[PDB]
Amino acid sequence: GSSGSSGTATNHQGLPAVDSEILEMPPEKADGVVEGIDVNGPKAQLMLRYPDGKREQITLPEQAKLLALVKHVQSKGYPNERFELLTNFPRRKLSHLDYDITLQEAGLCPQETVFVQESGPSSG
Repeated sequence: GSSGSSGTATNHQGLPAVDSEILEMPPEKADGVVEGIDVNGPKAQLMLRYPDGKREQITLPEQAKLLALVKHVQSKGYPNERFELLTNFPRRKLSHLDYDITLQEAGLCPQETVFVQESGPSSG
């Protein structure tokens, strides 16, 4: 038979610190241009697909400047400078090309799937 044990210790300290709660009245805004008035003819159906997991389909003109679609996703909650718009196939990053072009040039006609992706530091 056998047995035994023991132990001990002690301590005590503390000190107050600072902190911040109230913010310095942060800014806030949300608004842009205004488009509409559809035109007579074939429209390009674009399927906006957000990364969050949600999606949204819209209809724009084939003559509509890519920017138009870009602005859409822009007002939706995705700045180009930040996020980049892609297609279904072939994989095309709606940007390099240009915006002054047409939904067609960008290659989003007639119907194409526009996916929203996160862009690095300015393109990359």
